[PDB]
Amino acid sequence: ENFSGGCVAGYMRTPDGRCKPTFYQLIT
Repeated sequence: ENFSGGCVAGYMRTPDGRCKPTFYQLIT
């Protein structure tokens, strides 16, 4: 909702409220 990125730089947010790294988002 809050478009600050998601979590960390390179970290998106999951529907759990936790963070996921977008590294495998670019490779997969």
